[PDB]
Amino acid sequence: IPEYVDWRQKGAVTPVKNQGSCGSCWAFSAVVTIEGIIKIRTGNLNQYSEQELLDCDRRSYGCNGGYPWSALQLVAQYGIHYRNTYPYEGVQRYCRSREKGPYAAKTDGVRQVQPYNQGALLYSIANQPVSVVLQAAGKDFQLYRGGIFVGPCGNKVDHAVAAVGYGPNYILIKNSWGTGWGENGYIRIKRGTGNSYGVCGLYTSSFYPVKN
Ligand SMILES: COC[C@@H](O)[C@H](CC(C)C)NC(=O)[C@H](CC(C)C)NC(=O)OCc1ccccc1
Repeated sequence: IPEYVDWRQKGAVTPVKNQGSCGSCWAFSAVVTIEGIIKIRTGNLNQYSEQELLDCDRRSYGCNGGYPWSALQLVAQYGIHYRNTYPYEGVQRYCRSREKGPYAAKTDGVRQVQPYNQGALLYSIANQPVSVVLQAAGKDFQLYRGGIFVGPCGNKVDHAVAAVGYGPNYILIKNSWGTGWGENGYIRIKRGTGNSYGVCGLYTSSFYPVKN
């Protein structure tokens, strides 16, 4: 695998979304990977529906956090709709899936990256973006604003986000707090500190969609 990886220059990642009061992170996380895997496969980049997972995942908790591996499972059974087709309201409203017609895309599977292992997490990122979790409950993360983030932060992972790249001493992360946070909505969390947990918890749970 290469030294550097930045999915954005491969035309495989879309503009930074904001999630608002909703604990929709999981959806926003799972969607970045789907958008990426498909462009990687097909050749076209299209925004997908976070609101769709948020409303149709029976195993998550709507605006009260959820499990990106279940939402990612959701898009494996049925599929996902374009973003304009089923736009983001930011409140959980009933499952308007079928009532919208035929899904925009569907994936072959979901998967787990061996946890607490910064190496597996790099093999994977070098194929397509991946769902990753961390800790943002802290003032430092909330107040981040550029440069390589090192902390301080615990390992009490809450927030869900996506990894769209890496370099020698950082893992490029796409977060959903707008473009007026971090590096235009992005954050470069440092890697290679030996910590088996990863900075802020970055290696506690990682999943990605399979697409033949
Ligand atoms: C008041 O914060 C308490 C928290 O725990 C929760 C986090 C939860 C998602 C785990 N809230 C936040 O992090 C807030 C609010 C929004 C943007 C999510 N984020 C935030 O303030 O960062 C965005 C920001 C951007 C530019 C200037 C100042 C702040």
